[PDB]
Amino acid sequence: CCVFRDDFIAKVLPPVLGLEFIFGLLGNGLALWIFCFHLKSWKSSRIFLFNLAVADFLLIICLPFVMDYYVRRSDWKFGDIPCRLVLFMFAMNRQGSIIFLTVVAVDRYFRVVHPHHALNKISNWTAAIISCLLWGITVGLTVHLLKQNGTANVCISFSICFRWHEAMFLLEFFLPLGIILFCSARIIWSLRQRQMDRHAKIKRAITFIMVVAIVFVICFLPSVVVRIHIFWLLHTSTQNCEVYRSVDLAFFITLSFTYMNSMLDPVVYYFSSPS
Amino acid sequence: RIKVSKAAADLMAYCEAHAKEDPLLTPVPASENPFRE
Amino acid sequence: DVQLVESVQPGGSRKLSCSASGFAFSSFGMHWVRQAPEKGLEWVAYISSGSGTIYYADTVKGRFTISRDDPKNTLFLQMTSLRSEDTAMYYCVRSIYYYGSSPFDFWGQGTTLTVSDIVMTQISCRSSKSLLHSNGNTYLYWFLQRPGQSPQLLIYRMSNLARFSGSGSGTAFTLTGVYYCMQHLEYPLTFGAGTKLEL
Amino acid sequence: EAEQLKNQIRDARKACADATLSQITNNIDPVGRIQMRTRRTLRGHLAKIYAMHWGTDSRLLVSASQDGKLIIWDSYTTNKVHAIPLRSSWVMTCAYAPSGNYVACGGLDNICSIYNLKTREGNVRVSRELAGHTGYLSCCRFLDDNQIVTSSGDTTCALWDIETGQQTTTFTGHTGDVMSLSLAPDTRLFVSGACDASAKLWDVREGMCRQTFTGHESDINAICFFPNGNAFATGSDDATCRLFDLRADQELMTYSHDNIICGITSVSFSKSGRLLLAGYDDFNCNVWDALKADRAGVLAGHDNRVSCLGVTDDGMAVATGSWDSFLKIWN
Amino acid sequence: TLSAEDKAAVERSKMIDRNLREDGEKAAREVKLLLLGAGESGKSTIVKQMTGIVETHFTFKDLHFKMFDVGAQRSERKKWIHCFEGVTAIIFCVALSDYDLVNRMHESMKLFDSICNNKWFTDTSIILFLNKKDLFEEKIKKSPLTICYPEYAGSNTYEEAAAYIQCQFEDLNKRKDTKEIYTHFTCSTDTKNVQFVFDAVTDVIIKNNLKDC
Repeated sequence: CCVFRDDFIAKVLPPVLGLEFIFGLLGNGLALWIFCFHLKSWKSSRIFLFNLAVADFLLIICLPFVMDYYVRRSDWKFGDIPCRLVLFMFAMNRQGSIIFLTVVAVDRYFRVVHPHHALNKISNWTAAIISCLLWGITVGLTVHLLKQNGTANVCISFSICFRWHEAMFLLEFFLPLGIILFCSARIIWSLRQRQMDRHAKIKRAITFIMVVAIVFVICFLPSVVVRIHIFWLLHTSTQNCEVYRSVDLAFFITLSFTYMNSMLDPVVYYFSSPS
Repeated sequence: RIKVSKAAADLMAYCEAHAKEDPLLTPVPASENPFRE
Repeated sequence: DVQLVESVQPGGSRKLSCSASGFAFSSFGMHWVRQAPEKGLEWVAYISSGSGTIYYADTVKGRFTISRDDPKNTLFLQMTSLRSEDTAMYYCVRSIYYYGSSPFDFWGQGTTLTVSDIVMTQISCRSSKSLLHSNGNTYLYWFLQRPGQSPQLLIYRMSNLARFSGSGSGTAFTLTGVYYCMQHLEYPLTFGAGTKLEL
Repeated sequence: EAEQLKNQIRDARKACADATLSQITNNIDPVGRIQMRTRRTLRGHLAKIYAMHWGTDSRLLVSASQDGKLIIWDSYTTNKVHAIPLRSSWVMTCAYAPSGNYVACGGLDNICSIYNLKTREGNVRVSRELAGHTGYLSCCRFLDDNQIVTSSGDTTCALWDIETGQQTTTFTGHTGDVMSLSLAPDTRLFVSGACDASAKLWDVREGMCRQTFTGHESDINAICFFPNGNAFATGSDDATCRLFDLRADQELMTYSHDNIICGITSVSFSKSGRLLLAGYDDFNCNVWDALKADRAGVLAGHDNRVSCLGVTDDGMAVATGSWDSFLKIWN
Repeated sequence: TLSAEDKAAVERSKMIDRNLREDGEKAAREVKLLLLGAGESGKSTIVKQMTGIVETHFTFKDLHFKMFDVGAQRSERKKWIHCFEGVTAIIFCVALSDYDLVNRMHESMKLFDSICNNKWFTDTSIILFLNKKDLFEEKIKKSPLTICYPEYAGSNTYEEAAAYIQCQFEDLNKRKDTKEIYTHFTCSTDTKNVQFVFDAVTDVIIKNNLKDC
């Protein structure tokens, strides 16, 4: 209930957001083109990675209103079901990206560490089943989180002025990072303890598994940092808005990271993963 | 040793003798096609 | 050699067990036929191979339960809440279904016990609905029950022999002991009246 | 000796030949373009398919695959009548008895197992086991419910009595391994194609090589009889298919195109004999005019090499099997 | 729209389909090994560790193996090799005694070149044993290896000779980018060969798994 209303950087933030959106609209589209125009086969890992981009694109699908937003901005800004659905689309894509970035690393871990385990050579059918179940899990969460008339101002009036609530976000942020880190560490250590590190394919695999963790942490740390910062400051201590104003600015800053990661998704996975 | 020309003549004669009982040549209507579906 | 061995105050319950040996019991569909003491035979129950589809005669629907013990090669026919109109002799009948197969080819020795819906009137026997499917198959089975033991299948589809002969057409079938003719289009089977040949 | 004779044979062959069948059939109109469709698509195998044989009733067929499984299909509804588990996973031939009660398959075990379909217990059982060939079995064909003929890799062909299991007659003379053989419609004679680029004709009763045919330059993989019974066609592995006349003891003509390099794996005729279906390693089967040597069409649609090919007895449908573990009924 | 018999037949066909689908999935979880040799090279010892085609079973470390011996087939190889382009690895044996025996080494490496450079076996690793190690030591202590290798016979010692034959034998490989040659000298049978086979198969499985992803 202390909307900053300052545009010292808030004016240049939509430029950065739009630049990231435009960059991410391409690249992933070319990757999807390559997948449908070529490749074929449709292996389990290919099916799992195809779920990612299904998220990537969905994001851009928001363009209509976004284009109307190019028109919109302070101007237009109906503040309606469009404003309600755009945030839902953002949350859905973020949840799907995290879940699938975790599942890809887990898949590689079971590819390497336990080569003969039954979790490999999984039938497409089962892979598709797990994919739709994961999509359902993500959308449930989206709704749970979700749990606007006055244009973008009231749409953005949610800012700050949450007991037991930040705990859910903290739990949702930590576990995937730990899973990815442990999986990568075990993969690297086991592959080193095989006298096979002299090859190039396994080196490419190690580089890919490191890059996945790197992009995940660099993208998703700032949101958790901001959340723990606000939780700590509210736990310590009715509205010293100057303290909260910096918190809102930091939140606006980290929205960028998420989107831009959603955007960098192309060069690291679809390039480094295939040996 | 039989004459090749005759023998070929008999061959065509046999081939064009039946000439309709295999739907491979003439596309049979789907009404009586077992694999219609 | 192939064979089947099977072995009440009104309102009670009883369990009927059919024992099979000498053949692949897991690959056969098991039926259950009740032979009336003086009123012919009637279809009762049938359990598809693999314990899949199950069908009951509408007279004994619900109150009767059937099951198979595949590892033990037994067929269980549990009867609950029996009535006066239940005293009869029961038959254990096997069947296998595939292209060119011979359903109802063997029958059990029979065990006695004491306490839609087409007409199949009755050598030639008629019918109410023409049993000629669009696939060119005409489903009709000819059964002979010589006096002394279980019936056996004689002719199926009135063309295939299990000196006997059979023929006919839709709603008009003929064959050229007590003779029974059977229908198999719809799930509820219906037995023939039964024509007695003597002298 | 040898030579002077050979000469005499060749000289007689050229003296008895004045022109081939093309000249004669200049004025014969072409059959035109042929359109066919995969009216069905059987599936269920999990490895390469090496053989298939149509049933007598032109509704059932049996396929053999490396996954030690024998499957019998009802082509009309794509059902599965039986699924026989093979003793040896290596099989490269199959056969359907004319009576429809027995099936036969071979393989690398040099044993031609014979199975019974009609059993009291309702399960397929090994009726009899046949042994005596020192090489891998290649092809087998049913003469009746008691006689069987097999060709193996030890350059020998034998006729067996399945009631006893002993070599009733043995055919010898081929200097190379025998790939395939076809029996005449009257069940009197048969021709086998070996690796010596030659074909030999034999009599079922007396059992000695009635004639010999040459002309191919590489291994002959497929061979089949004309419906008339006085001619046969062979397909080598060097993109060359030739037609031979049994009575004339001379090659009539050849079917070749400059755009095909792969070999031929299966060859069969039509009911009237006007069409000559031919398998290939180009993943597609090409159909040739028997009197025009013109490709009237191709039955493309397979993702791997086409191994086996067959036509129904009534001349109504064509079935092909490929290494992609798929059977397609063409019409 | 279907009579009772057709429905029952459809149900039976569905059963049969499920039974295959289970049997095939179970059979897919095992390793198939092809065995080859120049004749009396020592394959008897390898099969001792634990008609036509000969097939053997043995389970190690909760893994079901499968070994085929085709040495009894006298027919042309090209007619039936192609039916083996699904094996996980190819085991090749050779004895270190044919250098002064007539010469058979030359035939051994000829067969090795033919098998390794064949078009069908382009993505299949080859495991290559060296039978009769102690024999070979006695033979080189008796006579040098100049007979088989006149060019650079080398110093008559275990270290030089053992390495020398290796390099030549794996020199015949040409698809060095794709195929790999795993080599090992036959020990006193102290339950070590199976361990090496298991390690090689695990490495091949790892590479195959990473290939598709």
